[PDB]
Amino acid sequence: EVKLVESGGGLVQPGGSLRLSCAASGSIFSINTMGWYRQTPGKQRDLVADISSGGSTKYGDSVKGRFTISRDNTKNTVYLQMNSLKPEDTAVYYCYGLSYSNDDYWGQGTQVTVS
Amino acid sequence: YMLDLIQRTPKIQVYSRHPAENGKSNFLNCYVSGFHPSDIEVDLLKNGERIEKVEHSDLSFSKDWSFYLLYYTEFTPTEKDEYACRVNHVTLSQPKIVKWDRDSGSHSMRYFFTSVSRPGRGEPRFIAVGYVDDTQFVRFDSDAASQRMEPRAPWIEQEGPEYWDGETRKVKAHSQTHRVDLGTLRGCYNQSEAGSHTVQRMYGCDVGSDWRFLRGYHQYAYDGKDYIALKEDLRSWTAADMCAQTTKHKWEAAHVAEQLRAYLEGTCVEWLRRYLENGKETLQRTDAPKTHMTHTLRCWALSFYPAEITLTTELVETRPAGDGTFQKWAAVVRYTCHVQHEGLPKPLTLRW
Repeated sequence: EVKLVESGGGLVQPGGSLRLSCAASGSIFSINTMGWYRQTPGKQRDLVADISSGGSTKYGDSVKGRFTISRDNTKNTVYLQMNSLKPEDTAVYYCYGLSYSNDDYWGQGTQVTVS
Repeated sequence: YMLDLIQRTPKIQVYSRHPAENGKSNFLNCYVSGFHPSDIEVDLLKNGERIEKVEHSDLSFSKDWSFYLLYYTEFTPTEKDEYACRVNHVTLSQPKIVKWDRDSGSHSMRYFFTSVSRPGRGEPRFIAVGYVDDTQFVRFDSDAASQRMEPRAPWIEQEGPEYWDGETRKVKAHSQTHRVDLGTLRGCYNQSEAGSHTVQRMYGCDVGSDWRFLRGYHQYAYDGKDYIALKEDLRSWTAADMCAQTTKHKWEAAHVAEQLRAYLEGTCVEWLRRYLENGKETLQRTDAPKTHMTHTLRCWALSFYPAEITLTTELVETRPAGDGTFQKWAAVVRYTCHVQHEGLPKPLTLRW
């Protein structure tokens, strides 16, 4: 029912930075929390950062301090400012969102590589 | 009173402590169980948003070594609010969301110990819990502030400082032992210093309704698989592979099992009695299931202690209500439901 459009991925040198952006379609009252999980070398995807429409944020321990998530007051759009990137941050970053009925939607993902 | 010497995915249940009444304070529970290893991320969701102040029980595990945890929080559900629980785990491609579908006996003392290594992130994580029957009464967490053995039941708070000091000294000894073993088991299995590994210890004693010694246990596990254990006679060991045989021989040459037998047969029994007496208002009660039928045929049972119960298709694991009682149901697709519980006069029977 909801589509998530991702952008901002790519390649970057160690110590560099990248800004991811995710924009949700559908009704502006159909999505609450938005954020990013990232693929591990294994099977699972780990929490990176997400934010509620009211501004409440939560970060994964391994990116605390370096990564910052933000939201547009108007449109359902979030931004992930990734700073001081290391090779261990290389992964596919998946945007996600939660309906106000706790339904989860997931984007295609954006490969991020750090030399 | 303690001694003085593979991957499984979780099962998720979202439920309330009491039956939900719109506008009446209650408790929202997410019970994750049957998983391995212990790393797990559990969130409680309210209307597509993370609930801020969520607490959780101390890590413990079952006979098969699989862990279980209870995440819970106080809440007052209303008409519009919708709730759920999210769980992440190494066995999941993405976090699973489960929504809150609103619509005369023996005794035992058991201690559970779990150590998990954190390569290049400090000491291993160490958690220890103590049980009498199905009531936890002590705990220890290396990451916690006190660095002490802490009470988790009223009847143990009576104990003075000589008790709590000795318990704190004994648990830290259990911690050091696991730390050493973690590096050792790494060596004997030729694993790298970069991976995370788990060591689990369980021991305790059983007594009949006459408080006389029945059985004793002492088991050890590496990464969720059996490593070494004491036999039922408490005089010999069971090694699980060519690596645990080396330990078995070092322990039979130092007669370790003899010091274990003494505790499991004497000291463990002695303090189990002292606890049973001191907490008789709690431990020696039996609460009977508040039971009725749900129609799919589903048999329900609430607010019963202890957790031992039999319903006789889908059978969901018994779950803590969070107030000391437990819950359970069973389902099947001229039918009867049979309820054998250790607090019911005689077995009950239920049909539509």
